[PDB]
Amino acid sequence: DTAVLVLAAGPGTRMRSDTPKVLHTLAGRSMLSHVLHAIAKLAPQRLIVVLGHDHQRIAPLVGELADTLGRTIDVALQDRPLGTGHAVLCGLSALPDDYAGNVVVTSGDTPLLDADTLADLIATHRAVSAAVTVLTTTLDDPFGYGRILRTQDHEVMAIVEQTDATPSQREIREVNAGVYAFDIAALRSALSRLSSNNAQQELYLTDVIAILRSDGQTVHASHVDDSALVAGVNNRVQLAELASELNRRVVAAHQLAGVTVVDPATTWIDVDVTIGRDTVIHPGTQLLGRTQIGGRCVVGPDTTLTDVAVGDGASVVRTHGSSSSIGDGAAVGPFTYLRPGTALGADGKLGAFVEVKNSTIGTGTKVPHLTYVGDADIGEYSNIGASSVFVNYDGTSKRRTTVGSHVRTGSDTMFVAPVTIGDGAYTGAGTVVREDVPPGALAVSAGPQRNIENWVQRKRPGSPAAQASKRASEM
Amino acid sequence: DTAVLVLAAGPGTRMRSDTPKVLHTLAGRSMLSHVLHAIAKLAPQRLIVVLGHDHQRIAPLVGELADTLGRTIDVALQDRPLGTGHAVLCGLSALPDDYAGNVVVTSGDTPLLDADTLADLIATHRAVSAAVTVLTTTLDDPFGYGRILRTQDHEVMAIVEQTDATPSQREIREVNAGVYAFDIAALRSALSRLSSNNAQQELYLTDVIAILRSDGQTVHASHVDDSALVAGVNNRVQLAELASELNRRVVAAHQLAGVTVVDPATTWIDVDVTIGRDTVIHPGTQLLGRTQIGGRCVVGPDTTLTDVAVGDGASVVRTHGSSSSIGDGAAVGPFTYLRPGTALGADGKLGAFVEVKNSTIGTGTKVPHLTYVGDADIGEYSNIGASSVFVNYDGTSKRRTTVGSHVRTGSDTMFVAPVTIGDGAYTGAGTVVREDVPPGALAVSAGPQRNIENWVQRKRPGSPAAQASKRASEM
Amino acid sequence: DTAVLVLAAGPGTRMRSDTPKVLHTLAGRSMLSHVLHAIAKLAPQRLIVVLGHDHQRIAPLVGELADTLGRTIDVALQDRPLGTGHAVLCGLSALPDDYAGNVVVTSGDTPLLDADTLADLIATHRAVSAAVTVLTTTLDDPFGYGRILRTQDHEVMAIVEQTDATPSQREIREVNAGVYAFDIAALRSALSRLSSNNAQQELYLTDVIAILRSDGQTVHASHVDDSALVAGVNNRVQLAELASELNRRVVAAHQLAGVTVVDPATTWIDVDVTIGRDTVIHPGTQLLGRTQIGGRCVVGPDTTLTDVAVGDGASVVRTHGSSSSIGDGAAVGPFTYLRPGTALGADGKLGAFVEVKNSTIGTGTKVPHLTYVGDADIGEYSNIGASSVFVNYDGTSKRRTTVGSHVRTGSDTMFVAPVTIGDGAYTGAGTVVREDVPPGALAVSAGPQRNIENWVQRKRPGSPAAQASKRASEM
Ligand SMILES: CC(=O)N[C@H]1[C@@H](OP(=O)(O)OP(=O)(O)OC[C@H]2O[C@@H](n3ccc(=O)[nH]c3=O)[C@H](O)[C@@H]2O)O[C@H](CO)[C@@H](O)[C@@H]1O
Ligand SMILES: CC(=O)N[C@H]1[C@@H](OP(=O)(O)OP(=O)(O)OC[C@H]2O[C@@H](n3ccc(=O)[nH]c3=O)[C@H](O)[C@@H]2O)O[C@H](CO)[C@@H](O)[C@@H]1O
Ligand SMILES: CC(=O)N[C@H]1[C@@H](OP(=O)(O)OP(=O)(O)OC[C@H]2O[C@@H](n3ccc(=O)[nH]c3=O)[C@H](O)[C@@H]2O)O[C@H](CO)[C@@H](O)[C@@H]1O
Ligand SMILES: [Co+2]
Ligand SMILES: [Co+2]
Ligand SMILES: [Co+2]
Ligand SMILES: [Co+2]
Ligand SMILES: [Mg+2]
Ligand SMILES: [Mg+2]
Ligand SMILES: [Mg+2]
Ligand SMILES: [Mg+2]
Repeated sequence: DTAVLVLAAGPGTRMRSDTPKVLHTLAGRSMLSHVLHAIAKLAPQRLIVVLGHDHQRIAPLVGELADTLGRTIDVALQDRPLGTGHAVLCGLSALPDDYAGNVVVTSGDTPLLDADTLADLIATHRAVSAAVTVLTTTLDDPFGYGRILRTQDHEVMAIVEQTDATPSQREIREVNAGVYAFDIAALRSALSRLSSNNAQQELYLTDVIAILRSDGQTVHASHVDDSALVAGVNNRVQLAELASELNRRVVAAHQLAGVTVVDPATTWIDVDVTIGRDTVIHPGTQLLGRTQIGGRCVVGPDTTLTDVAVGDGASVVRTHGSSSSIGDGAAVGPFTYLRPGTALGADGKLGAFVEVKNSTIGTGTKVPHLTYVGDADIGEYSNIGASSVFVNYDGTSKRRTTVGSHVRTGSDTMFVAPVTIGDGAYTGAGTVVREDVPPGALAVSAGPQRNIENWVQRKRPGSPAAQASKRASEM
Repeated sequence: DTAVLVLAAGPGTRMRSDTPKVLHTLAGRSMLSHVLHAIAKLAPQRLIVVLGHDHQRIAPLVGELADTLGRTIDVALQDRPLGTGHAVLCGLSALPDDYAGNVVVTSGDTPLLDADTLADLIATHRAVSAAVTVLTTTLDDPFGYGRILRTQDHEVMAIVEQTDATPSQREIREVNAGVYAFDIAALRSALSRLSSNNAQQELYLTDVIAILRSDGQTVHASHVDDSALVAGVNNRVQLAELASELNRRVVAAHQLAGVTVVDPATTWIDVDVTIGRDTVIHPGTQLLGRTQIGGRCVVGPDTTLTDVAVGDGASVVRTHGSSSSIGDGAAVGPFTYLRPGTALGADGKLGAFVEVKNSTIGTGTKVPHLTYVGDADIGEYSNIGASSVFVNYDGTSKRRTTVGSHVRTGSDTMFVAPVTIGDGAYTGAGTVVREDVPPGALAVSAGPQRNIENWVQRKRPGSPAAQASKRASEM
Repeated sequence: DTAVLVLAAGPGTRMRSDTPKVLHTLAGRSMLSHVLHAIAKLAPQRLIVVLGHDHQRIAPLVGELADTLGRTIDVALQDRPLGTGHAVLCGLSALPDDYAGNVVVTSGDTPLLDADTLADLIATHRAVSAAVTVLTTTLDDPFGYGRILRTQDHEVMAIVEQTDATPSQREIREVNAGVYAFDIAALRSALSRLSSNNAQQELYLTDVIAILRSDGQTVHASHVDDSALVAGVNNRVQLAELASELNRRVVAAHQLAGVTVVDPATTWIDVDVTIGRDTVIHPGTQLLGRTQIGGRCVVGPDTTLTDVAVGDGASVVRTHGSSSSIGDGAAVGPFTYLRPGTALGADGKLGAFVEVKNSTIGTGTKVPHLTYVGDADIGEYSNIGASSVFVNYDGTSKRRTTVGSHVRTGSDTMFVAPVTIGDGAYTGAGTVVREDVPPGALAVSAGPQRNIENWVQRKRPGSPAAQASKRASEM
């Protein structure tokens, strides 16, 4: 039986942010969401999140996550950030007085911590009958971590904080993860003995190690070799470092599953994204939120998609797109903008300098060039001519437009919504369509061409164009 | 006298691909092409590629490469992938029974192997009179490689595979490259003694080392310090790692030759690309296939060019382009798409939101804005006005259009192919050109402007525009 | 009292450039500017730059920097590049014969050298009463650096150049920074004893170490642990390596100050750029020259801005822009090009496939799609319809256009400069505006739509459009 406490009530001042630290994101989830997902998978009997100033801004997000993960998550409040040891005291207050399960503690700023690591911790703690088991790792750069102090026979004696450590203790590269398992009576007893006479004037959870050792209680350190899983994030430098590591792991998982990622270093993939076999992702690409890409696609370079579904065999190149679907075999890009509600059918095409918003575009239909399609429904196997605009907006209002199948509209056509263009209709180049066009009708509005002979000689006399028409006249 | 065998008949299952492993690419060539280029330069008397299931999909590519490299390359078939030792047996079958040259063996998945490394191997093998000389290297991460086992006086005893090695042998960081030279009689004798009682149930080439040592035959290991040259690719993670290393080497060669590459990490350059002195390449750029860039150019950021020739002093910025030429001093981008058959003359300009396909554009001509130029020939020193379209396609058909020199066409002109615009002609803004325009003529079609006074007060009563025309009326 | 000499008169042949080596840039400044900024902050009594062939191309840049930094900087000429020791001789020639201050020497190709490092050097030199104090560091790859030779009790004996060192001395990883402090009499005495019998046939400054040791003079080495601060740049590979390191440091400083930089590896920030709290920078972004970004902005991905000011809460996404201002809360991108002189007001919008040049755009005004705005002034809360062009240029000439506030212009409107559009006016879709439009007028020019019934059956008989109008006719 285990209760897990997540300490998320510190001020987060080193982030230098007006957004609460635990709400900063990597790979499409906040640090707090990563931590609560990992813990939820372990499925402890109790899950308590300690929150501080704000709490009004974080507790709702906690309750949404409890619903998503299908379990209750209690919030305990810590009124002032008196230190990690005091935050654990506040967390214990959400437990019955008589609670007898183990207590696991972790921080809200260790976002790569996983279920397996927690399960190993609990298993080790139970096996050695420890009063306290602390996860540790070894780092090239241990700055800012609590240093593990061992006796000559390698017994863990104490954890010393960066601010409290001597220059010589600072050289210690074995560090405290800040993930612990405790015997609850031993934890309560040690917490009642903390004092705050240290460099930060705080009540440090870390002092419990030395306090329990004082009592001749069993103190066990469990070394996590994969240091990233317990790396902490106190500032934005560490956040981006850990985001980069998580992203390499996500990309690698896709590569081992059959996805070619040309340049993992410049390919950002959020945790919920799925990608089919033999897709190729080119450099400079981000796949974000719940994007799903099918098999044998080509995506990128320089593509950003958030919540976009892409079928099999599609090409989505130099495209910026959100909340849209792209059908099997469709071709999007280069230089294409998809705004929410865009649905392009199979074997559709949206080409360069095209923007679509809130429009459905049927199977095999092509909008190849320099056009804006807004609030419109277009049928199958139609062709929209270059440099056209679906005019939704009359200065105050916005309306719908329907274009049928096998239509061929001429370049530079403006469709002033709402209008209906019937199946197989055409429009001339340069048409302003303000009324319905029957099936198989040709709609036109451009006036006839008139040539004004020798205009250039008269109105641009002695210009390079005048000399040129003169020169062409002679030869 | 030497025969080289390339083993390329394994299933490649760890790639999780429907494309044969040896056909996956880096820096513009398949792994197999890289390996056969390296070997061809060494110029052995015989070159035999062992192929498996598929072979129908790979052998043609081999024959194309034989023609390109100007030499014969024999294919030997291995019907089932019974292991590397069996693949060598199959390869030997393409040699005469009485063959007496050395036999060199390498894999199709070691794509950075170079001619010099092979020549050193053969030279070392001949010098020590070895029965077998095996290339080895030392790696931080030796996962998946055969481990080199040495006696106490550092004699090579055996190679143990990742799957067959003990936890303690797995700690060995000296690894088998899988590149060997053999005395042929000794190779044939050892291969006849292989058995498949191991963790993979395969006939391992690697066992020949221990078998030859058994016979008191000379076994020599030659350590390659530059580990990348013998790194292998069994999955897409390793493929992208080795692609990134190869790319750093290609970029570095350009930098040492006089090319500024601002960010090598985000600048991908294929092996056949050439780049002139004092060109600057900005981040996020890929130069692919047979692209050639001249001297003093500026390329990028965010440019992708495949088979594009760019002259000296040109700027090609945020451009996506293929099978096109860009003249000396020309300016392309930002946000410009070049499709195949685009030829832009010296001091030409193709600006933002411009797409060109299959068009020739003469010296000094500018197409600066929001325009599509398809299937058209344009002369010298002409100016195409913003937001124009060369309409090639009439719904069923596509035709040509010719525009002369020193022409100035007005914004929003549509050129309905085929039409000819003579030298020094002009078009008005908003013209639809459906007929020829003589030299120095002005072609027009837009109707006259009419102002409807107080329309906004009548039809948008109490709108912010109505209040504003009211307010401007008073003051 | 101290005089600093910067040696910048070598040929720079390893750069393979027609641009003088010390003029190559990183993070928005030349190597020479970085070095003179660092030295200027230290504020020595004398600052002398030794220049060579060229000097005509570099000395003006030196004088501009002297004015900027508010101090004199003397140029000494070295006619031929006879070596670093000869360049110091030439530099001393700009000092009085009787000069008694310390002499500090550094190269023009050590561009991360900082004021603190120089101040520590001078402080150490004075403390130990050294004749010569040389800065050293230790490197994994010491190729091309002078190697530090020490006796058995760790006394510095000599510096040996890469070209002159034995294979075994080349293994030495402690290297000469080429930054020194000297007692001036001891320096002059040692320089008069240099000879050029070495591998480069040059007069090496580095020999002064052994010469002074000969005289039993005090020689002190001061180890700089942060090796980047004294890394040198002899070729473009080293230049990009040091640019990447400097850039990581600049980015890190922003992150610690409150800026989220999602991907430091692909975010290039020049030294003079400022960025406000809680701004987020997305991958693939360069912020260059004197760009200033306010707080809570979103910038990128794939954005390049040079000398662009962006207010607070603005979004500037996939934008390529220079010498422009973007107001508070404004939205720019994706796929937007800003040319110099663009000023967008607060809560303005410039959307996809929009280019602006030399135009002012007032508070709350939107230019959302496919439009070019050149040489124009637009008022507040106006809306420019999609696919429009401000036509500045009549084939020979360019003029102004003024658009008032609360105007709503129709899609596909061409504004033939110069024209004035009054407050609250409208234009129809497809209008060519060649004359002034009063406040609250509606300007139009497009002809009426005509539908030609059954045109497709007659002129595209048996086409998929004809069959479709037939099929829609029946059902
Ligand atoms: C004294 C202590 O515990 N130090 C550990 C803490 O350091 P570190 O300095 O990182 O501690 P933080 O300030 O980040 O606090 C840890 C967590 O506790 C929460 N919090 C903090 C103070 C408070 O009064 N209330 C509260 O709830 C924070 O929100 C954070 O999630 O984590 C590091 C691992 O990442 C360990 O190496 C350190 O040994
Ligand atoms: C048993 C063996 O040789 N192991 C070596 C092989 O491991 P590794 O596990 O990489 O071996 P692969 O499966 O990649 O086989 C090597 C090559 O032989 C070909 N192939 C394989 C099986 C077959 O029946 N037919 C065939 O032609 C494959 O196509 C590939 O090109 O290369 C590594 C270096 O990269 C070495 O460290 C290993 O010691
Ligand atoms: C002989 C010498 O000094 N070697 C040092 C020099 O090597 P390194 O080979 O880098 O020397 P450079 O050729 O780069 O010369 C150093 C500087 O002196 C200037 N210059 C050079 C030659 C000349 O005749 N006139 C002149 O003014 C160059 O412009 C450059 O700024 O710097 C390295 C650190 O970066 C040190 O490890 C080397 O020990
Ligand atoms: Co922390
Ligand atoms: Co392999
Ligand atoms: Co028009
Ligand atoms: Co140098
Ligand atoms: Mg704190
Ligand atoms: Mg296998
Ligand atoms: Mg138009
Ligand atoms: Mg030199």
